[PDB]
Amino acid sequence: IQRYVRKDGKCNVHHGNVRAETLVFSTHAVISMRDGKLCLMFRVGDLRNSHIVEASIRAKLIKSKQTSEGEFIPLNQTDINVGYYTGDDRLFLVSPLIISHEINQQSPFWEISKAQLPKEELEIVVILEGMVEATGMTCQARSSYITSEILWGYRFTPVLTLEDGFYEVDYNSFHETYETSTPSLSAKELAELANR
Amino acid sequence: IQRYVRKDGKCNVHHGNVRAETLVFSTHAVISMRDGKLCLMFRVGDLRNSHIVEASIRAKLIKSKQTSEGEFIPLNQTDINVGYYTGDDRLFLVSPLIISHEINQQSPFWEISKAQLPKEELEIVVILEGMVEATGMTCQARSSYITSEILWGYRFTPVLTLEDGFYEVDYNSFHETYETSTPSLSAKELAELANR
Amino acid sequence: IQRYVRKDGKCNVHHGNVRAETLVFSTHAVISMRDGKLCLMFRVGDLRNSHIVEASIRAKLIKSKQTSEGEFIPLNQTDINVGYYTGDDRLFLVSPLIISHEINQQSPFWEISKAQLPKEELEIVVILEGMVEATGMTCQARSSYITSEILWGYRFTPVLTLEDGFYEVDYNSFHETYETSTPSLSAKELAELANR
Amino acid sequence: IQRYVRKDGKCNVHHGNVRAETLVFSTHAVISMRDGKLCLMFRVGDLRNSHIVEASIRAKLIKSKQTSEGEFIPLNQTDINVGYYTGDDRLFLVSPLIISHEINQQSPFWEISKAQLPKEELEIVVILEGMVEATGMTCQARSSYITSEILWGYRFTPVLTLEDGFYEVDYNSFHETYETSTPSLSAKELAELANR
Ligand SMILES: [Mg+2]
Repeated sequence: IQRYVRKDGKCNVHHGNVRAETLVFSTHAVISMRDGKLCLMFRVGDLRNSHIVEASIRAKLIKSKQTSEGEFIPLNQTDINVGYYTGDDRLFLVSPLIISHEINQQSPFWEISKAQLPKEELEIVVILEGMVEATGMTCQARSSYITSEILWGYRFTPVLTLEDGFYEVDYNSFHETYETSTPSLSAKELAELANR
Repeated sequence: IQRYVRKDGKCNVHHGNVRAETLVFSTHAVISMRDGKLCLMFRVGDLRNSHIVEASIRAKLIKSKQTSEGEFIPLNQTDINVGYYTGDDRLFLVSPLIISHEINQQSPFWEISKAQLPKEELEIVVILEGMVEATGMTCQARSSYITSEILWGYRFTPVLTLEDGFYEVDYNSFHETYETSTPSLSAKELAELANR
Repeated sequence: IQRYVRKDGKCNVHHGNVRAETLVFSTHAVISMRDGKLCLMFRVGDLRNSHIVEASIRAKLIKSKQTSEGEFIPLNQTDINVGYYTGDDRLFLVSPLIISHEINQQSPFWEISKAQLPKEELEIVVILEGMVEATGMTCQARSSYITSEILWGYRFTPVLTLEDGFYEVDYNSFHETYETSTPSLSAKELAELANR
Repeated sequence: IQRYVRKDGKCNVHHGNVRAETLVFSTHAVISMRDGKLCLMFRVGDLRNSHIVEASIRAKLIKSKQTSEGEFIPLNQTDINVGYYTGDDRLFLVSPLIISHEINQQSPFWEISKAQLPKEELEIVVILEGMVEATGMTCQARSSYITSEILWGYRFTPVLTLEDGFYEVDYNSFHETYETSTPSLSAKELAELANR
């Protein structure tokens, strides 16, 4: 067992680092199962040469909508749950993380099947905020996934290995994903199938 | 489908922007139905030439009150729910947003009908906080709606259109509202009517 | 109806203000009923000549305790609820506010009667944080109430009046309290009495 | 009864203090019972010569995991509850505090017995954030506990005494722990045993 973090709070990541450069999100999001739940996931990278303090991730679904009364809200925003209720949206971001949105009854993907996904006109905006530890300054980084950038039935390739007491990141694999056996039903349909 | 936000996090809003100027709230609030719920709504504008980081909206009802014991609290404040429990009060404010307060059993408007509204001596204070992305500094903008500035049975005119790959804002329409068919009952009365 | 706050966000408080000076808490806390609930209350003042942005109030009970297993924690701290769950701990602090802690089943005062109060060895630490609007800087102000500084059966004298379109504060009354008819039972005892 | 904190907000701790130096976490975490609950605890120290404003504690369990579907997440992070839901993670850090994680059904230690603990490949990362009151700057301090640094059946030795109106800290005892009678069952097993 080789420490991620030393008792003195130094991280055993990126040997020879010195902990302006910009934060990377994965080009694609993926949907697939984790412990029996359908989840939407995307990857967020760290800053090789600074800690980000009070780092937090949020995500908005951007989607035009009509209310039952006929009000048309172009580009309507709604907050997509990525750990808000348990503090898991507060990141310890010292190597890349896969951020997971569990597609449950409160999720806007609840009723979206694999066939249905491509027909949807929607966009996920991902927003990381924090304080660059050196800089002193609050920062925000953003990205976006439209429908065609969400891969149904895929997982992220892992980036992290241990070399000589220090965890290292294959940034070559950062955006890489692979196919895995995944149902094609919506989360709602899965839940209904499961409940008889 | 034309992106709101580019993979690199630049927003496709206000072509030729450069992302001190001051934030605008709509002159009026409106009350009307959205998906079968009575909602109080107001509009908050963006800053044409800076992002606001960690932007959040709150609202206080200011209303003198007497407790059942006879204590008189002049200008008593109470927090009006505008997305606190789901993180929807954390704004991605890159074009104007309609902020919605659903008038449910916990709302101070729960028992206020259309006829009753004008007889009420109350004020809504709206408070946007965040960090101007350039400036570096925390900012706060405020406004206020007294009873006569709340329009029962109205919606906001939409401001947003797509022109040549870029979303544009008709600021001429920012404060504009229009009439829509709306019950005159209080939310409480609506709920009671609905439950038989 | 004279506005607390103008559409442009200027506050109608302290005519001739210019919105380092220090924040005042009331010398005493009081306990008495509000709408059928026993509440512990204290007063927090505003800064005559700056807004405080992202202002928030918290309070800790400081009290030595022994666990059932016999562990002695000197000066053990626990968080006293002053609006955390509804966002009412986020203050719009432009004139003095009475901050209220409702003494319910989760409160550390739940079982404390009027006779019992003076026998208790406890201290309430009150902590206001925020950003002074000019200064630029985060600030914290603190105070403290020991047992003998908590007045059972009292309310705060009101400080606020309207003079010529502007709300004014009688700072002479800031610390002043008055006696009101109040049961001497603990909140727990009151609840039990009420439930038969 | 000698005040922890004076009415003017000065703390009666470290006589002759002047309220860069670095924050200390205890070398070890301990597990033992508090009021009938198994708790994981660690100690966090204060800064002798500055207040920390808006101080907050969080903790991540770092543990490689395989999902039921066979996805391997190396160094998977999950947030360990240390007061998030009651605001008790917001510290009034003016002398050392023992931070407590109650091992309940939602805890990742729920099923970990005393014999099982040493066989686990896990790490707890503890993260204190806040604003150094003078400095002006946001700070973060970190540390870490691997399995062998968690002492099952132990409590922290108390550090705090009153000398001449001022609370003083025996920093010699800061890391010191002592053995106490503690069941060897997992929290889950304890709960099951208790429920018949
Ligand atoms: Mg901040």
